[PDB]
Amino acid sequence: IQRTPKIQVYSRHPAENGKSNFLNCYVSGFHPSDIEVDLLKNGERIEKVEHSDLSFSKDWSFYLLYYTEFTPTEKDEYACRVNHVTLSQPKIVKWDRDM
Amino acid sequence: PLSFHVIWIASFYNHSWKQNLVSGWLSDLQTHTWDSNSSTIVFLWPWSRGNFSNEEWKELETLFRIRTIRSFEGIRRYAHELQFEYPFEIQVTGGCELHSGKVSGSFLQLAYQGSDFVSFQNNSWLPYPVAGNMAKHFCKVLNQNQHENDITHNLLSDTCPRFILGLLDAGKAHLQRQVKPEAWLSHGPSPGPGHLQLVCHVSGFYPKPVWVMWMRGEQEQQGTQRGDILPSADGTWYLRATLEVAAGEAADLSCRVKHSSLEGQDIVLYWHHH
Ligand SMILES: CCCCCCCCCCCCC/C=C/[C@@H](O)[C@H](CO[C@@H]1O[C@H](CO)[C@H](O)[C@H](OS(=O)(=O)O)[C@H]1O)NC(=O)CCCCCCCCCCCCCCCCC
Ligand SMILES: *[C@@H]1O[C@H](CO)[C@@H](O[C@@H]2O[C@H](CO)[C@@H](O)[C@H](O)[C@H]2NC(C)=O)[C@H](O)[C@H]1NC(C)=O
Ligand SMILES: *[C@@H]1O[C@H](CO)[C@@H](O[C@@H]2O[C@H](CO)[C@@H](O)[C@H](O)[C@H]2NC(C)=O)[C@H](O)[C@H]1NC(C)=O
Ligand SMILES: *[C@H]1O[C@H](CO[C@@H]2O[C@@H](C)[C@@H](O)[C@@H](O)[C@@H]2O)[C@@H](O)[C@H](O)[C@H]1NC(C)=O
Repeated sequence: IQRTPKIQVYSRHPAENGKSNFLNCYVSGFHPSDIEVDLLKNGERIEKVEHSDLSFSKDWSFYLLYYTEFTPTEKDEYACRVNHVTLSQPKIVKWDRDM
Repeated sequence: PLSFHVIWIASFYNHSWKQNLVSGWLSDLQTHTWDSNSSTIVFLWPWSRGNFSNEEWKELETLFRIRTIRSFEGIRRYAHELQFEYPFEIQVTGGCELHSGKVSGSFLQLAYQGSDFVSFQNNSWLPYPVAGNMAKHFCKVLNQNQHENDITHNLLSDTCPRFILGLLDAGKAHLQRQVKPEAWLSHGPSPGPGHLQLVCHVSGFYPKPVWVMWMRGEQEQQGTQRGDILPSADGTWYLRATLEVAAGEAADLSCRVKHSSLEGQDIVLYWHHH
């Protein structure tokens, strides 16, 4: 079987312009394990991004947490970009503090 | 439902391309990795050693040293007759469970291409009925070595029970800790003309059990929708609880959070429309 990834983006703390936070992208429910995940700042790849060791759920589907420190600003846009074989184009989910 | 399990993720992409990962997990929490470069078990926490001696760990390192390579190599060589087609993936999870402070069961299951394929039960490998003939063939090959199946059985029914009890005891201060959440309110995507979505974020709690509801005074708002409990890098959890409402009925709404760590003082936040 093949399973398409679910992608969820969130901050660790309430957004506050100019104060340091953590941006998270949780990618779950996918198969096979091969996946490309990037955090973006203004559409552009963020360089030092950490991730958990690959694991899988009881249904055999895989999951990963990607995260980095970041400082929310009025102007700056943050997002998670995912490519997987189940997707025809890379999926981008934006961080929005009020959505 | 407290369990410990070792996972194997083996990916076979090409003729000459492949990856093999082994790790240990106390439910959601990683406690171990296998380091193939150094051929050793990496303890992620000081208490990951459980109550096992250095000598028992060496022996277990040898077992994983030999078994990881023989299993990887074995699947690559049997792939042709088993009709495993590139690219493919094999997953294994093995371990034991606890119900009410007593080891309730041990398990060992293998998946091919994300689906149940074979399992080890009662000292032999058994095919998953819908996996078809290739699963029966795979078990025919795995059941040809009683010696090796007895080692496997000893590890599931003697080593693992002993280990998990020792691991939960040694890790007791980490696993019995209480961390208080913080919460905040925001808007969510609008359901349509004249309506809003209200969102209560609950972040940084441990352990996992939590209660969150939108309220009008003492009246629980049954339209409250809980999202998935999502992890953070520091080991705590995050949850969103949403509520859809007509614009004119957003007044007097609040979010109430109850957690084990709060010592009876619930977090209460009020939605401000002024
Ligand atoms: C990082 C982890 C540290 C955790 C420490 C805590 C210890 C607590 C005990 C946890 C038990 C975990 C579950 C154990 C499952 C075992 O069945 C299982 C052993 O299966 C292997 O099957 C092979 C044949 O199919 C061979 O018989 C091999 O033996 S050998 O002589 O050829 O090397 C045999 O090892 N695993 C372990 O013992 C732990 C190491 C696991 C490494 C990944 C392999 C998982 C098994 C996959 C199935 C085997 C595919 C074989 C292909 C055909 C080859 C003929
Ligand atoms: C697990 O395997 C055991 C061992 O072969 C089975 O127990 C034997 O069953 C036969 C026939 O029912 C009895 O005559 C023997 O006395 C049993 N052996 C022992 C050691 O008691 C058992 O049936 C299997 N269980 C399952 C559910 O798979
Ligand atoms: C680690 O702890 C386990 C769990 O207590 C120990 O195993 C128990 O030992 C008692 C008496 O010493 C036995 O009567 C129980 O039957 C054991 N329970 C289980 C689940 O096997 C174990 O001895 C400790 N050390 C090691 C090396 O495992
Ligand atoms: C086999 O594949 C190799 C690795 O490919 C890259 O990584 C894997 C995990 C996939 O994500 C794949 O899409 C990537 O391109 C290649 O380097 C190699 O050329 C391939 N060789 C053969 C035999 O086709």
